[PDB]
Amino acid sequence: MIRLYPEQLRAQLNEGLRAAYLLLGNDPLLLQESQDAVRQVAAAQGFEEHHTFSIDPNTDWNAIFSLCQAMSLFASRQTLLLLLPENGPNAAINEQLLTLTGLLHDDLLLIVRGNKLSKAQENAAWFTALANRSVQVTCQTPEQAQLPRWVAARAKQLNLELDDAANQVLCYCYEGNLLALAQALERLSLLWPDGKLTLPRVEQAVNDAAHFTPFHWVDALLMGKSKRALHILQQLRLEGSEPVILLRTLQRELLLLVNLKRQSAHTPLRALFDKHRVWQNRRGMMGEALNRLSQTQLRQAVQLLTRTELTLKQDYGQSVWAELEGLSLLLCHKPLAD
Amino acid sequence: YQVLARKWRPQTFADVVGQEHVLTALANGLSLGRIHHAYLFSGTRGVGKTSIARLLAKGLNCETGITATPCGVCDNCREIEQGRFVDLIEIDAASRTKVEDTRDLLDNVQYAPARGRFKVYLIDEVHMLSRHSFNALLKTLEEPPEHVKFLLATTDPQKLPVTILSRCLQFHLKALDVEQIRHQLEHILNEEHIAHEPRALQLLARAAEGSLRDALSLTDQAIASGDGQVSTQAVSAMLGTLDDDQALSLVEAMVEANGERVMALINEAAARGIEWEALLVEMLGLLHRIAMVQLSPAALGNDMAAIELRMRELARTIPPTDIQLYYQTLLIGRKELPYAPDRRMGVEMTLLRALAFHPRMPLPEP
Amino acid sequence: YQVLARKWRPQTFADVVGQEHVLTALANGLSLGRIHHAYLFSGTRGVGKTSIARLLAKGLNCETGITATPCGVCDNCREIEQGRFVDLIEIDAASRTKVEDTRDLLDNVQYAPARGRFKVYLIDEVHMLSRHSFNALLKTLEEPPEHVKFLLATTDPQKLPVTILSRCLQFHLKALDVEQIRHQLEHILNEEHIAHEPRALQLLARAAEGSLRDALSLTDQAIASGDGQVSTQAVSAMLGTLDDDQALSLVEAMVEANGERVMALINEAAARGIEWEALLVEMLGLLHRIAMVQLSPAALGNDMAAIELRMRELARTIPPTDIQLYYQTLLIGRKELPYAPDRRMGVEMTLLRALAFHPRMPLPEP
Amino acid sequence: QVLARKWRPQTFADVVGQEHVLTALANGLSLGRIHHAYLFSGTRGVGKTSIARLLAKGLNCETGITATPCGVCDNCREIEQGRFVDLIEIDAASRTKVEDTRDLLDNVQYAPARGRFKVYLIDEVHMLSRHSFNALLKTLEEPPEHVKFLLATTDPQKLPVTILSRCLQFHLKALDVEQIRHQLEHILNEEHIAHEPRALQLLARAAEGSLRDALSLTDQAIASGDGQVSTQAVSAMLGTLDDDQALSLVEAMVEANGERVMALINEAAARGIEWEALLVEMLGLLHRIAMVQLSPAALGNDMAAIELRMRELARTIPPTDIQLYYQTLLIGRKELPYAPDRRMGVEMTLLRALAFHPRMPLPEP
Amino acid sequence: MRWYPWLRPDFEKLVASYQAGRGHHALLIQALPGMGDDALIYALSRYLLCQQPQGHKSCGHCRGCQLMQAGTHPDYYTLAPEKGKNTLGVDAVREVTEKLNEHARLGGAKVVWVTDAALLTDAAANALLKTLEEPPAETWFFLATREPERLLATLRSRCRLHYLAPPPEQYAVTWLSREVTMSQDALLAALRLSAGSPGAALALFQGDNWQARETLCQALAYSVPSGDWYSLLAALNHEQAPARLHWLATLLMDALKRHHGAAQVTNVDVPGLVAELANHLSPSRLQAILGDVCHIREQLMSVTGINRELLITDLLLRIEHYLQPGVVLPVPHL
Ligand SMILES: [Zn+2]
Ligand SMILES: [Zn+2]
Ligand SMILES: [Zn+2]
Ligand SMILES: [Zn+2]
Repeated sequence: MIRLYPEQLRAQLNEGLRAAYLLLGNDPLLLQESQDAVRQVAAAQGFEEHHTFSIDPNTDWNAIFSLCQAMSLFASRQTLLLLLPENGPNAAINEQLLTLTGLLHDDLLLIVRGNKLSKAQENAAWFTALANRSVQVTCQTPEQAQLPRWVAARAKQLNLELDDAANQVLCYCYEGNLLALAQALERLSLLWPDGKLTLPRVEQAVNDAAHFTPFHWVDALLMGKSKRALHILQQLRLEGSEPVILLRTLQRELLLLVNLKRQSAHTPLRALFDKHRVWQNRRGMMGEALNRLSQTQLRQAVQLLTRTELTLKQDYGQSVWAELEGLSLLLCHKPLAD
Repeated sequence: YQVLARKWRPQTFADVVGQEHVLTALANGLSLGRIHHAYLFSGTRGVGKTSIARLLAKGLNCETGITATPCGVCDNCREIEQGRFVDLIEIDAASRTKVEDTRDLLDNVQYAPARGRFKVYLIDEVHMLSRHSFNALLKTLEEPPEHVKFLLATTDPQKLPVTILSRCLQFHLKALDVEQIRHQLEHILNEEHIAHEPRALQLLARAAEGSLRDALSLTDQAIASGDGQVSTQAVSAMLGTLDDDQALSLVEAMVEANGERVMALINEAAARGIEWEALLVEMLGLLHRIAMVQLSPAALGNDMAAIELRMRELARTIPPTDIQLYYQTLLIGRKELPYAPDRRMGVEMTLLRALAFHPRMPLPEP
Repeated sequence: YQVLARKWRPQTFADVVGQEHVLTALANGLSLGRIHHAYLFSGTRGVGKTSIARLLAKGLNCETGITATPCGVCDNCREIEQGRFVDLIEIDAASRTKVEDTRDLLDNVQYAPARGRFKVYLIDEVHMLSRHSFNALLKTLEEPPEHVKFLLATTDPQKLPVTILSRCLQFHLKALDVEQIRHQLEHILNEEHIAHEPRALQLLARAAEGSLRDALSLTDQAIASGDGQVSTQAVSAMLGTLDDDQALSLVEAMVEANGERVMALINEAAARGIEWEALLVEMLGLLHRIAMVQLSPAALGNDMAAIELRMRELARTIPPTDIQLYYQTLLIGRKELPYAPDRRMGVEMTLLRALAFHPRMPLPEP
Repeated sequence: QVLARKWRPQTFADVVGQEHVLTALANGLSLGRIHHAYLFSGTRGVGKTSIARLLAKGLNCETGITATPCGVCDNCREIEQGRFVDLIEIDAASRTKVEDTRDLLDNVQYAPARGRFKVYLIDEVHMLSRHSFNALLKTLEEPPEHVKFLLATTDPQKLPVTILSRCLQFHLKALDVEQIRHQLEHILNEEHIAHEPRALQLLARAAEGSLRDALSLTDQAIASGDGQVSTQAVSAMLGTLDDDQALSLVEAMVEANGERVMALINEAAARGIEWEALLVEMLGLLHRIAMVQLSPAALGNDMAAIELRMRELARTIPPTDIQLYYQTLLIGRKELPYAPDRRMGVEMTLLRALAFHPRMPLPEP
Repeated sequence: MRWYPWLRPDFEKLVASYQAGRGHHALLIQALPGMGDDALIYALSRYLLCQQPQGHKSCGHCRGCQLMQAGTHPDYYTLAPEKGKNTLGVDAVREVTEKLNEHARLGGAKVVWVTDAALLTDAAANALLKTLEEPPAETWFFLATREPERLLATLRSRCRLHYLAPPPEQYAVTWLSREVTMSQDALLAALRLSAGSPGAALALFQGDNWQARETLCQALAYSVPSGDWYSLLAALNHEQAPARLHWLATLLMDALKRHHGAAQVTNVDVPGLVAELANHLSPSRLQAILGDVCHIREQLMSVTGINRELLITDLLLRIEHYLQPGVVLPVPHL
């Protein structure tokens, strides 16, 4: 099982198409491109039929057998894409996969795709079966250190001279959405046919484009000055963002602060962030928030969010935006009992 | 014979309002022969999604050549503008009644154009295509003929799968700044010699939410109702207004105690056809903010600017106890409102209550 | 043989009252020939939505040509004003037993107009159309024939999907002002040479809420029951609402705090069959006017003169603070009314409270 | 004889509570002013069709067109019986009409067999099938002299403005409770039938503003119970506790007895009481009390049974407070269906009046 | 559809009138859910639809009894509401009215039954009345409704209302001990949490509900003394939120009642809880919470789709602020 990176696929694919390709990871773009690279090479062969079957801990053995019948009675080159569960294969799945793994041959290309499997899930009969015939492509969102490196690599093949500071700017905006960083690089190439992506140039176009994530509102709303949050909030009605989708972005981060501020003397801030699995730089910012929002402020902010949540669902059109403005104001200034 | 919205349809990249970095990108690509197989345009309904796509299709097909500056005269340009060009095939997944649906139209994709360099498929709200045909578009993008271009556009980009987003160059169109639209309305009317009051254009700019297309149709309606002119009154006949609103000058008048003014304001407001409860919301939403500027001066907002001095004066010259007192009096008066014998009456009496239970200068009795 | 509601049924665009800007709008288009395939008329019931829709179809099919000034004599004009016209299909989406529901009548749409130029479709409240016949309207609106035009009406524009709103030229018909209907009623009565008392007209002007149709209908009843005169004593009685003296004494009874007198006025009042809700309302407004007069002694209305001496007395003798309490007590009492065990009782209890919580003297105990 | 049929008013003189609407028809008939069509509105139950008849009765009569129709002439007898040639009756709610509105409205322009007018009484006009509907408008703007239209409808709003403008429409209001109570009495007195006070109350309140039903209930009380309109019979059909429960609950509540208030609520619950009905009684009691505190003659008719107890509360509990209890309970009635269970709703309330009790339950560690 | 024991005393006098002639042609039975309302109607009709009755019950052989055991019969008419909708139609009624206007196919008595009369269309009510006024000789009717007040006064006057009262607790518990083995203390709690309905009580256990309820009292027992009410979030935040909130309410009530020295308590299951609760919470504090729990439970049931999580988190945190010294708790509105 040649373990390899998304970049390494096209070269391997040239030597020879293998039995199975497992695409394990979390990156939407990476998974898709690798998937497209396999198929583009297959359809070139004679792989007309293509199939996809999603495995759940809920799927019947009768569905597995029914599928087997479908694949086994078809006479020519075909492809099959197994979509692994969100959590990963459970005790039962390992068997259903194993049953499928015994449905292979040269004219039935298997492609499995899901996130990264745990060292445990990797001992599993099904996995070890393909371990000599197949290829594994690690599609994982490039970590904080290599996100810039990936942007530099992707940009260089687009024949782009992407400056380091600029590269970072692009990275701090769209952090993690590789599909965005690629589009952005391609758009940025139309803007400056020149090729020379300097910081000034890139900076101007990034700020000018003005796409703000509803998170930038919250990220700002974290005890950061209201001016910019009010700005972003009134600049978030210009990207066509529904109110409802905003309230559930604020709620998620707000209730999270509630639980954390509640756990002072329960466990030092450090380990708690790990425990909640969102601390991904947001830590210093999350704690900066925790440090100036009183146990009580946090509460009041929860009532408002609630009224709004109902006001938006009881008259079903009462101009919640107003309240969102009022809400963003409570997370920065000390309130009263009125 | 001419309606402003129709008459000002942009005929070139050169004259579309404010989406610079979208236009440059497209215009440079159009000059360097760099054109991708498919482009996705996103943005709230209103901005010129479809409209920019036209000028780009118009750019790719102008008989002069492939250009960022199509002449609006050749037949290709004229037809594309009227939206009756052989090759600018336009679908709208939004309706349920198309003659031959997308699947059928997409079938002939590999058929070379009958006229002009490219066969351009312009599909509005792609995220609305039925799965039956969506997949037809998916297959075409994997291997698209060099003579075809897809100019897709959507209101909800999120709803699309990566499969498609990875095969288009997205371009988001920011909605327009109110002071951006107003400047453009001011200009169109002038070139049209159509009378107008500065407040009027603002009441329109606000109305059209971020989009010119809309501002224009709103102004076209305004004209027909103001019969020739664009006056604040005809414009306030359809679009609810803010200058006539004593919402802050009523509170000032309130805490200043001169009922004379307080009622004069209310009658004035009445003559304009206000939604009485909204006015009590504006007052309750103002008193609350003045309550906030007294604990932290960083409480002054994105458009608090005109007001600024007026609010800042209250924040220091009015006791917080008294502010609470007035906030409560208007709060109660809001609840009592729908039960009053008449909505105006509620407001009038609610203020008369603030006026009767005022800290300084309350009513006299012999 | 004529009841004002029919004798004054608007024949011309000039005859309609106060909604200038929607009349002007339709005037332009009927002159310039700028006809939209769909016209949406919104606003409360009682406002001339259907009424103004007729005068449009009266100028669309008129033999004199597409006019904003139809001739009331041509066969087309007469038949339109009488509800019956070959092409004017009036569908009420609120009815449960139509011959053939909207889906059937819309099936014909593509067909030709037998007498008039246009095949008009007046539909009252389309947001209540069956989901089945609603789609039929959609399909016909996206691509409507040159001969067919729609005239949609609604009480709640929000229950209509954005897919429809965007396809019509919307028009909001506001409810008329009180003294705009009053002034109208006085004029009409003055031209018919029929006697009247001004405080009777205000009651009739309030009675109908911004619905001139209803104001007239209301004025015809008043005539029939007051035998030729529109007198407060004939009117006050239809509504079951007290004469401003009956109501005024109650208010005085309450303020002097003599209970027997109050219950006596309530009993004596029950005898002439009141509308208990009303007895509260008139008292509230009466209290409201007294509050105003303590601010600006010029506040009293013109027909109030009969009770002017009493209204004025309370005004200077009763503390505004107290007057605010009485108004609150009585309002809150109105909130309660539907939950009270009996309407007449809610009103008695609301009053016995004012008595028990009287500011200058109250009900005592050991 | 049943008092539902036997008391159908025969003149406007004996109709109940529609005062103006008859002052306009009595004057209309008297002077000679009769319009092309009359549109009667109001909920089902009210005299709509009944007052409709009385109109035709005052029109066709042999003694002339008077507001006072003779009750003996050959026309009247046939009108009231509901079998007249010229008074054609069409119910738009029925699916099995012989010759539907369209055919009965076909003969419109034809002469009246017996009488001055060929009156048309249509009940529930807004329910009419479309092709006949316009037929009226051919006639309404140009109707013959001999024809008259009497229209009735539970809902005017479903009638196109084409018709609502051509007619002189009258709205018939509901009747206050006492207004019905008073009429029932009068009928039972003149009819020599045994009756109690609380019965007539329970009977009136049960008929919601309709004298029509009021009597039909009074008739089933006469059949179900003894040939006596007794409290026992009346609350046997309707389902009132017929017990001093509402009062004792009030008495406990006001002493801050809790234990007994919660006790009573439980026993009450065991007999399947209608919780809202209980609260209503309490409110009514709380009200009379306050009336008694204002003018001591307020204790009424069958309430003589309580007199002592009622008055004792009047003299011992602060009116200021009496209002407080009333208020707190009223509120309770609104939130009653908000409560997880109707009983817990009632407990929520009464415990509430116990706490917000001057000199009552206090808090502790 | 199972014949319970408490249905007997009532069933006795109801046949005792159909044998001596005193039978009322229209019967409205009011009863709580799972009180055997179901079985009483059916059991009564089998007595009247017998060709050769044996005294108090049927024979089992005769045409009636057989076509009865076969369900399908020419004299039994089930008036269930229109399949799909939550109401009944004016149509169904009319078609059964005229269905009875013709001679009984088996030559005897004809019977009619309604699922719930409080669910019919207003027009459907009147359409039914005229027939009870013109009773086709020897026919029988059976109305049935949980709430007889929300029924038209003119209609409930024609029928004879009969109260199907919950049987004495001692009997209901013993009957219950058989259907499920649980502590009697629990058994009584279920009973009381069903207004005495043994059927509903029984059903309280049949899911894993009771266990779900035990989870709630454990969470509550932690929070009450600790103050951390926000710990209930896990116990309450669930699709069954409303049924759970109601549970939490009954406990609140009880503590409130104890402050007034009220003998009766719904949650006999855990007296130790209601005690501590009442100890740490003033009768006012309790009132306050009772309401928010109450109004919040309702927004969950009524409003189409609020955040179960947010709302509750808000209820919870809010409860804790009422508990803090100096805070001015709420008062009902309107
Ligand atoms: Zn050109
Ligand atoms: Zn004409
Ligand atoms: Zn006679
Ligand atoms: Zn048998």
